[PDB]
Amino acid sequence: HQIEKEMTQYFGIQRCIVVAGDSDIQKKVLSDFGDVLTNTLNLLLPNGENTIAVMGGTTMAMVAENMGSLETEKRHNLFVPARGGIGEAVSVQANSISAVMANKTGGNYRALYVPEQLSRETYNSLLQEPSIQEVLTLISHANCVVHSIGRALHMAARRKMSDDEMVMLKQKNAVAESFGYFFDEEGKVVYKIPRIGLQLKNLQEIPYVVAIAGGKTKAKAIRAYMKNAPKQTWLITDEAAANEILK
Repeated sequence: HQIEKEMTQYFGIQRCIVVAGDSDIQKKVLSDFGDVLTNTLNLLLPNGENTIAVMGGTTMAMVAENMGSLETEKRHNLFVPARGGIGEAVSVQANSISAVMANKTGGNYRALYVPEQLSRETYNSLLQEPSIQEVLTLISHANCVVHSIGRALHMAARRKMSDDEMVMLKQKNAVAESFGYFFDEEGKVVYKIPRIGLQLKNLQEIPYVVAIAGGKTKAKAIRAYMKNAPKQTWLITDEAAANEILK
């Protein structure tokens, strides 16, 4: 509680949940993040039709695998990726996280059928597809977003970004990534990839925003991204990250 209070005040956000342990060294912590996200969305998501836009990555893949039921007679949740064209592998791409979350929670998903790596030709063509437009529109009306925060250079390498981009990110001292934006330690956006889906500016208007990121290794990235995160953000993290941030 005390540490959670200190974290919320440090960032000026709504709520921080600090899970026992260190997700760098303890696999159960990521499973615990699943439990916590389930409880958090059960509390936050109203009855009716909700659209939850999600990012991928290793944290989110594990969170998704460890979710519990959210669907009811009166509450129907749809999961969609927050972005296309991110460059992840299938095991951790946002489409995959959406499908798993839908399965584990009793909800539904709609994949955005945009390759994770794609060409200008493919992009223009897909934008004229009513099916693609339909999913982009669903994403634009999301009332919930769930994401992790990446360590910038690690993300750039994993996503097989171009040599020029990697070198550019190093020299602009990129620290954090989120939604395909890269942030330096001052919280400044130093680079962004071409956008397919959510705009950073529009996060501010989404009622339910949940960032999930843990481990001492992520303390710097968490600090850099959270500087300009929407004030309504709930941060799910662990003791290892919190202790490092608050030292």
